[PDB]
Amino acid sequence: RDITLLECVGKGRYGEVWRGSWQGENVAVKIFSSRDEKSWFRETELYNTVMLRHENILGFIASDMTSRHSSTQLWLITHYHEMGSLYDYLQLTTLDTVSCLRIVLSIASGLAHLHIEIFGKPAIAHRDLKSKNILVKKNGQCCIADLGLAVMHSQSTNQLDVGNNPRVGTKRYMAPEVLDETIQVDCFDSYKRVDIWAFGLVLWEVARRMVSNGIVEDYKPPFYDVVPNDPSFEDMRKVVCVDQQRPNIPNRWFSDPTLTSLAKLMKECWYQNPSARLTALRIKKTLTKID
Amino acid sequence: QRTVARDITLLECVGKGRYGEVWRGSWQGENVAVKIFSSRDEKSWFRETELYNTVMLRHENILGFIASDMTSRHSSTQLWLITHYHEMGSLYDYLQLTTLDTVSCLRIVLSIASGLAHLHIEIFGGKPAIAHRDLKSKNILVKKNGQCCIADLGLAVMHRVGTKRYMAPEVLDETIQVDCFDSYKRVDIWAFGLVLWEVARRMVSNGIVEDYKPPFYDVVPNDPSFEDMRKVVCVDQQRPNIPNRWFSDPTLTSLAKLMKECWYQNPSARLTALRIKKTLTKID
Ligand SMILES: COc1cc(-c2cncc(-c3ccc(C4CCN(C)CC4)cc3)c2C)cc(OC)c1OC
Ligand SMILES: COc1cc(-c2cncc(-c3ccc(C4CCN(C)CC4)cc3)c2C)cc(OC)c1OC
Ligand SMILES: COc1cc(-c2cncc(-c3ccc(C4CCN(C)CC4)cc3)c2C)cc(OC)c1OC
Ligand SMILES: COc1cc(-c2cncc(-c3ccc(C4CCN(C)CC4)cc3)c2C)cc(OC)c1OC
Repeated sequence: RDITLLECVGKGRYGEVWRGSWQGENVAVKIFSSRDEKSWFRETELYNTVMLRHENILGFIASDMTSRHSSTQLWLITHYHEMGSLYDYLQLTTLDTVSCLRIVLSIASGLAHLHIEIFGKPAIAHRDLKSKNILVKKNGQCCIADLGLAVMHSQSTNQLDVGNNPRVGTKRYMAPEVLDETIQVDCFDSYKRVDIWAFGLVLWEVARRMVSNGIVEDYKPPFYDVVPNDPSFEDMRKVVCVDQQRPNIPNRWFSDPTLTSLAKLMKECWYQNPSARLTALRIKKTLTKID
Repeated sequence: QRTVARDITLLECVGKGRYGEVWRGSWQGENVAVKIFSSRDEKSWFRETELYNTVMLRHENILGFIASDMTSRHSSTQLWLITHYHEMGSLYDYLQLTTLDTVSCLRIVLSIASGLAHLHIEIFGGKPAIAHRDLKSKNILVKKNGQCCIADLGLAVMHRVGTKRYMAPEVLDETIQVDCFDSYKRVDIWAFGLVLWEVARRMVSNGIVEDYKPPFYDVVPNDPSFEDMRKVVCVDQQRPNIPNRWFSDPTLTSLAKLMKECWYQNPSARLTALRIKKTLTKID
């Protein structure tokens, strides 16, 4: 059960993540901020589900809440992915067709796994999908991380579990209905459609790094060109809801059949009408067909 | 950077039920109690963990929290709750063999009242108000200093069903106002009154003591049904017998009055935990 904390690989308002050693193997140890205690508990409820386990979902090892006197620590222990997040990976590396499709199909596979109920594992909507919440594995596939905001639904019992977490999604990735706060809060389909919007943005971030005809774009986050650094909720609402902005499709993509197919797919994630957006299953099937 | 010693040696099993098991364990020399939950009772681990993630209760008469642990296994999730270890065991265990004097009886019941009032009271700045919902002598531990602490917040409510033998009449007749937090406090007070009866029987006066018996031992079977309890408590309106010998002893006379005021059919007539404490501080 003993763990050695070896180096900090991330620190923010969320808390910190450490590379640690456990029985000679690297593990990731997240120490939550007290400010985010409700994410720790939610992530623990989600990882209680044995049938959540999947090659494209960050592997769970343990969760602990420890306390003496008035001090509490909140720990999550997972698999460790040395290559880091997709956000990290894309900064420095360009992609060929095979690697670009492998990445985006693996994320689609993880998301369809979350969204589809197993009769068990409830249907799950993530609510904070972004490139920092995706890890790159040594086999070139990715896995989805951070289930602290997740919503669960059971079709068998008609039960929607939205949890108790005042945390909201990463502002840059928020869907129009999240930014204008018109999202139907008691509708499970609404949360799936928020994930699809964010998936489209991650598809765009990845596709920019795929080389075609000797051309590639630099890594940029969604809406880099239209909002201030460290954008506020209102900054995002302006560009997405008032200005109706969507990420620009570089014209060089239209010379490449793969990037042309991906541009089509990301536009079907970005409809202002949530019910028009593709399902995660349809995205997975479309990416399985694209060459 | 730092070693995080998580190894707990499980040394002996001190409890096995439908809930799972409790073990005496060791962490880094320190004695701990480890409750390993059955799959049947996972929601009790989640509720106690959610409560402690909301408010880190620290009180001499509340079983001391150390850790909640979830570990992924091949094909299951393992759920452990780690607490302080009280080697003298539960009040239920303790009363079977031990008799009490006036000072030890009062110290036991005032320590319980103290833990219960701590749960019940909202503190601003603090803690939400908490009702226990399964108070009984098996959920109270005896400490070496003669005070008790309250255990098991798996059914707690902040502002599984309770043990049937200890259910208040409004729970048995399903009239409890479930939207009203004070209703849950009044259910705990009923159960406290039954625990006070269990303890008072074991207090010696004029060379006499009663044998340990659970509440309603004379009118319901072992593992009484909901119906068995409803008929006794709601339809016939029976209450535990106060033996004549108590009325020769000023302490037991005062405790009989106190437990009567926990057992009113009308929940709003019952004493509060704070008023029980004050009454107990004025006895002897
Ligand atoms: C979970 O339980 C037990 C834990 C420990 C334990 C082990 N290492 C470190 C600590 C610790 C050090 C420092 C801080 C604080 C102090 C300053 N503050 C402003 C912020 C940080 C908190 C915690 C503890 C408490 C020991 C125990 O028993 C001896 C425990 O009980 C079984
Ligand atoms: C998103 O969320 C969670 C992630 C992880 C996690 C797991 N493997 C590896 C990592 C990682 C390692 C290394 C880097 C490098 C990248 C580039 N380099 C310049 C700096 C550092 C980045 C990331 C992480 C962060 C664990 C979590 O919990 C334990 C997470 O929370 C659920
Ligand atoms: C994850 O799991 C378990 C962990 C432990 C445990 C073991 N050593 C040290 C610790 C510790 C406490 C507190 C800090 C502080 C230091 C100061 N800083 C400002 C904040 C952090 C660091 C380390 C813990 C919590 C025990 C366990 O069992 C008794 C665990 O398993 C349930
Ligand atoms: C009620 O609930 C919980 C209780 C405890 C707990 C804590 N200290 C000591 C005990 C204990 C030790 C020893 C004996 C007996 C063994 C044989 N003989 C009769 C002598 C004595 C009984 C009891 C327990 C059971 C821990 C819990 O969680 C970790 C509990 O759940 C919240």
